[PDB]
Amino acid sequence: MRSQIQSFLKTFEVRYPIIQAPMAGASTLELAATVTRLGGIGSIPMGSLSEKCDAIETQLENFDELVGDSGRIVNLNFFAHKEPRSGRADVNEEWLKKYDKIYGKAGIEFDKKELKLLYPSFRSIVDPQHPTVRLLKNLKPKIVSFHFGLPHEAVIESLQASDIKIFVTVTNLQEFQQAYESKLDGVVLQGWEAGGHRGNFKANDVEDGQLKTLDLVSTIVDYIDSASISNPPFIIAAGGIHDDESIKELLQFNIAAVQLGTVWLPSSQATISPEHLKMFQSPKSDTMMTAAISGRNLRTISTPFLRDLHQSSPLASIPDYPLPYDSFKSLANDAKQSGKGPQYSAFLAGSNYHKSWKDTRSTEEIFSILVQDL
Ligand SMILES: Cc1cc2nc3c(=O)[nH]c(=O)nc-3n(C[C@H](O)[C@H](O)[C@H](O)COP(=O)(O)O)c2cc1C
Repeated sequence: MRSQIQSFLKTFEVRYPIIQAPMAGASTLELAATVTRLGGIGSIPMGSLSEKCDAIETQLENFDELVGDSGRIVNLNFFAHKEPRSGRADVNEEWLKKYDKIYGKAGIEFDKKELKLLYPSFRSIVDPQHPTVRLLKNLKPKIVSFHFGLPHEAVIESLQASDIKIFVTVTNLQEFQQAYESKLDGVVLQGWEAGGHRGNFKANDVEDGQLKTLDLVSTIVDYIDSASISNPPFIIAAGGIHDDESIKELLQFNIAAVQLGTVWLPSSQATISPEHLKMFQSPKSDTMMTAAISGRNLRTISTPFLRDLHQSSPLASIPDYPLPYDSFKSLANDAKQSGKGPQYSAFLAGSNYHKSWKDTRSTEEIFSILVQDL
């Protein structure tokens, strides 16, 4: 296929084919505004905000104040997973007992009586008249992206009628075809290497092919060429992309742009713990993919506690996402407070985090290093 770079730059009014990945709990408004100012596209993780439309608007307005204008060259990102299933009282209760014991072994008092739901899914917005949909249509960000699946097509179509470009993470060719059939404007091809949660549509799918970002891009682009598909969405690659070499290799597939998460995590505009940062500076451990933290497969740097949590948790025993994240977050908090701290924390990062420290904490320097040849 022909290179999509120029079309992407013109459509989004940007200089460089670079998207800073939305990262719940790690990216900030400041990081996003800075990357948009530098000439890429900043992103705001709003996955928890589907029924909090005031927060959507406030955050966007604070971003506009940081950028200096209301151009809204931004990606607003939401979660569209399946909601946790009813009928799971047995599994859920056993998971609480599990955590009771974890607290006991940590020597932390345990109070928790139920796994609470941290946030709903955008998939539960079935009505195009819902206030969140009306709001996004009014706000007109350049992009609204979805992770974990798609909301109903009536909702997609309504957002598109306001000029917003809609993106979805895909992890395999069948997911790409789903996105094509639903007339998405963009797909983010997420490799197995990617840090944070994997955006496969079936949670923890046992048959996931685990394609590396290069392999996924090659598969998708070959399908487009071979089958003669004439109007493909923008193709964005994400997962393990850490330097100008990595970028160029993927751009040679004639895709639109790259989306990078982990490389920003050392910036002083990101919010990671001193222990997480130390891991970038002196990498000792590999990463691993686990569903035992949140209920859905995510990639983190490996630690003794996270390996324990992972191996102790047969898939059939893990409550649906995001129910285990409530137990995990409450532990990490309770640990932090009662003065144990980060042995119990997560360290989200992709499998090239060990090549991602560039001896700077400056977003601008990191950005310059990435875009040198563009
Ligand atoms: C700390 C962290 C948090 C993340 N949170 C989200 C999120 O809130 N929404 C989302 O769509 N993707 C999220 N992701 C995934 C990124 O969109 C992207 O797929 C990933 O960063 C790409 O791989 P890389 O980290 O190796 O660059 C997150 C990734 C990381 C590392």
